[PDB]
Formats: sequence, structure tokens, C-alpha cells
Amino acid sequence: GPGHMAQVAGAALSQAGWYLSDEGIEACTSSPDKVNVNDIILIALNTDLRTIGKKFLPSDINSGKVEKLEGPCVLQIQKIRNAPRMLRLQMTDGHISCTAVEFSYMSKISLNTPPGTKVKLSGIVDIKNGFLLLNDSNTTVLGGEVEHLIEKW
Repeated sequence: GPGHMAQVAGAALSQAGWYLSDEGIEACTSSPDKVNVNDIILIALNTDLRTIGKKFLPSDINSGKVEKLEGPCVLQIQKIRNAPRMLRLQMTDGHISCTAVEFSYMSKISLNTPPGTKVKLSGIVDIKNGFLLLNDSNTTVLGGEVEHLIEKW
């Protein structure tokens, strides 16, 4: 019934790398009697993690003191700046901001990639002087957009 269905949906979300708060998951669920992980994910893709996400990044991730970050985990792109292409990404878990550099041959992130886009990081990601080092091996674009995204609330 609704209790066990919410439980198995919550398990599926965590297994996929999402870190949403309990209140966030309720917000993304259209009814306690119509729990559908696809629809929870669709709404979350198109929602600001500052509103629905749970903290999972280390507070000092930009300090240099953190050297690695293990996936799976879903992050949100706040801003993008521009042989493979190289982009600089400002990202957030909804609580802590971090910065990445991304090298992509297959070109699935561009400077046109909308703010609010979600990406999933997989495996162990190196962080070199505060920059996460991303490439096509450890980064998957999940999509979504957060319209009219404001970087600083």
C-alpha cells in the first residue's frame, strides 16, 4: 500500500544516486496513492535542488582539503563557461557549491546546456585544488532545466 510503495520508491531513488530530502520526495510525488519513480525523477530533474535536495557534499569541498568524491550522486549545474571540448561548471547539491572542469569528446554538455540541468557522477572523482575532474567516463547528463535560475538567492 502507500507506505511500502513509498519505501521501495525511495530505495530506487537512492540507488540511482539521488539525494533528495524526505520533504523533497513528498513534494515530487503526485499522490501517495500514485507513486511512480519515473514521475518523481521527471519532476526532480525540472526542480531546483536548493528546494528539494539533501546535503551530501563535504562542506569544505572547495578548500583543497578534499581530494576525492565517490558516486553515484546527482548534482545540479548552476552555470557553464566555455581533441575534446573543455567547460567550467558551477554545481550544487542544493546546499554546497562546487566547481568542475569537464573534458568531453562526445559533446553532450555544451555552453547551451540549460542552467538547472542535472548530472550524475559515477565512480571516484578526483578533485584537484578544488576542481572536480570530469569527463565522459564519470559524468552522465540526466537533463532537466530549472527556468529563470538565479545563482544567488
